[PDB]
Order: sequence, then C-alpha cells, then structure tokens
Amino acid sequence: KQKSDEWAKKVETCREQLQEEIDRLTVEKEKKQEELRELRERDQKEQEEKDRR
Amino acid sequence: ESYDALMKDQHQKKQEIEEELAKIIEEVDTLKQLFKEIDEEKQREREL
Repeated sequence: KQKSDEWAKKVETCREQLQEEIDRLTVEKEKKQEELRELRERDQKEQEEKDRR
Repeated sequence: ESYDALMKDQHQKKQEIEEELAKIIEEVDTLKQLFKEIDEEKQREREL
C-alpha cells in the first residue's frame, strides 16, 4: 500500500510537470511558422512580379 | 499502468509540439536575411 501511495504521488507530480511544460510549448508555438508563411507569400509574389516583367 | 501510459502519451504530444515549433525559427531567420538581401537588390535596381 505504501508503494502504491508513493507511486500515485510520483504519477501526480509527473503529470503536473509534463502538462506544465507542454502548455508552455503550446504558448510558444506558431509565431515562427506564422511569420515564415507571411515571408513565403511575400517572396512568391515577388517572383510572380519578376516573371511577369 | 496508468502512470506509464499517460506519461508516454504526454511524451509523444510534448514531442509533437516540439516538432511543431522547433526548426521553424531557423527558417524564419533565414528568410529574414533573404528578404534583407532581396530588398537590397530591389533598392539597387530601382536606384539604377
């Protein structure tokens, strides 16, 4: 029973830490690819203009 | 069993978020410099 209780303690602590870190990752997410896509359409439009010229 | 299962699931989805964010920073910086150079070229051509 002591083993089970301590294991549950560890499980709860690990769940807390993993959820916290993954939520931090989610918060940091998407800025890079948003700006990346913006730059990509900008460059593609540049290429289209140059080709038309 | 529950601890190991959900910890592994957390590991995979943490790694998924890591993949989603990661190298995109390097690509953003690379195209930042690329637009720097492209704007330099366009400025030079328009000045000419």
